[PDB]
Amino acid sequence: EPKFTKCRSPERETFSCHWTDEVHGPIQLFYTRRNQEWKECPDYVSAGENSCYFNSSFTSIWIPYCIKLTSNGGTVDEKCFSVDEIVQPDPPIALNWTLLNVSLTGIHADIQVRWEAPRNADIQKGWMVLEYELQYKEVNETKWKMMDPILTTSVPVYSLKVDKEYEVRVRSKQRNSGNYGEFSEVLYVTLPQM
Amino acid sequence: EPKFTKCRSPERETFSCHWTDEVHGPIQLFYTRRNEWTQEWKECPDYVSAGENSCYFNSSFTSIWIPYCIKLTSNGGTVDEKCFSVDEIVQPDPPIALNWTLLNVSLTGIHADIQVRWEAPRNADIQKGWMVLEYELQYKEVNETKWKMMDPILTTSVPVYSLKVDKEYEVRVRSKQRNSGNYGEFSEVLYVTLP
Amino acid sequence: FPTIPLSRLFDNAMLRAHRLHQLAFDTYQEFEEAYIPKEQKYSFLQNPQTSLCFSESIPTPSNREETQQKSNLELLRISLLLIQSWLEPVQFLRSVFANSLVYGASDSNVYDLLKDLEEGIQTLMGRLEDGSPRTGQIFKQTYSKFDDALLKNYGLLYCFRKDMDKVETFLRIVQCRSVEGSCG
Repeated sequence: EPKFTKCRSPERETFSCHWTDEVHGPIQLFYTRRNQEWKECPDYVSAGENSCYFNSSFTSIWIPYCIKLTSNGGTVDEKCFSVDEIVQPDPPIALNWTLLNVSLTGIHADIQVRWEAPRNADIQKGWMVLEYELQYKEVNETKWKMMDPILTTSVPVYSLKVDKEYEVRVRSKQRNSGNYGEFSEVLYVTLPQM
Repeated sequence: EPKFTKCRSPERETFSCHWTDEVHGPIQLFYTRRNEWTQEWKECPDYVSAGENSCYFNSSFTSIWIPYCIKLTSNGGTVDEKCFSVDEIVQPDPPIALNWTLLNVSLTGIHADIQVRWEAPRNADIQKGWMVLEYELQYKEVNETKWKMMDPILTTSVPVYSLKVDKEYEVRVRSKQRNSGNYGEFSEVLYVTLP
Repeated sequence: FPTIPLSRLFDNAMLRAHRLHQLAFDTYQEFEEAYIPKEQKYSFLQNPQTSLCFSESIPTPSNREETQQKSNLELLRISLLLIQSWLEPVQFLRSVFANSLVYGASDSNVYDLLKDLEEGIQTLMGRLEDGSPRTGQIFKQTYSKFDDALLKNYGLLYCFRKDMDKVETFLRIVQCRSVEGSCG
């Protein structure tokens, strides 16, 4: 049913909006950088099936935008936002881990998990300053244990039972603005009986 | 023959040039700025204040973004000339009040995580925007040769991870003006003994 | 509709000011230790042919004491005119930036940051109505103009490094006064 879903800016430089209208007439996107006159969607195709891609030239981080989705004249959904409000950065690339050591008891171990920034933050720098939230749980536990949001691409995980299989996933966010992106590919950490 | 060592602005407000004693003739310092210019040479305003073999321009003789030229004279002859600008010569003081806190202990009993914290140098006006400092923490175990260096911190508190309990470490930190080539001297060393 | 708060407004402008200054600094310093000896670094500063910057037509504070006696609309205006003054002259650093190992230094990239930071300061002049009688000097819009080649390029690059340091300082002074809890 012809409503908005998500406008998302992956780096703080571009963005797009999505909706639902995959049979459920012509839907159109309309925008205005608030400062009445609507411009219309610049590129209804680069993001695919039900999208509108606002590129570099069309995206300014100093003004609020508004958008109304017009299904054959009628406005169905409409929404205003600003670009830091819709920053939702790509998950981290290439997680791994290292075995620090095991106890005398042999019951527990200490690992360290590294990851690597999304490619589109490298490119940026001094614009897009990321913070990572690592969470982990046992392969058959239920609630994820979360860790404090760290700015580094490495955090140790302590007290893991040497023969219990584990899942580690980390997600990212811009330093105080926007909200979290999706999670990384989930690492499966398995500790050897040493 | 006397020679210049270093000139240095600590807080981007005052500065001082220092030289070596190598004739005793009288060694004197003469300066000029482009705020006339290279024919309006004036002697060091304050030979005592920054200690011996020094000249010290205070808050009222300093301007940044203006080129200064400096000349040293032994019994009137020149041994060194030197030109620079004060915004180019910032080399801030070391951070003060280095302290720490336990953050986490692994159930293996082998690794701890501490949080180190510190206050900025007392004369660096970070509070009203005339400076912005960047810190560099360094730690190593007191029986290790290589110092682990940290990737420049913008905040006065850092956590350092996977410290060993049964060892003792020493930490040492230095300030920098954001976007400049300096780093001051390190701070007083902090020995962290775990417990 | 949403207002973007002054807090974020200032915060993004300092990302830009700081990247512009970090770019001018690193690019200048690698050019210097490859092509300028101290012999020449001094000869340059010494002699006005190679010392004055076209940006100097704009009155700017020189020390802390003068800087803090300026208003928020004056510091933002001096800041705007210094950025507007580099919009065309960064073209002449194309040849120096193309051979720079500094990621990010390119006439097209640096012009983009100067153009974005320019919109920001204008956005900040529209929010910050903080008393200032709008008059004469500084409210005359003299964006500064610009009239061997190794020293030509070192002069442009010496003045970019500095004017970016001025823009970065001047925006931080007004963020520190406008947005409490920014600096402490």
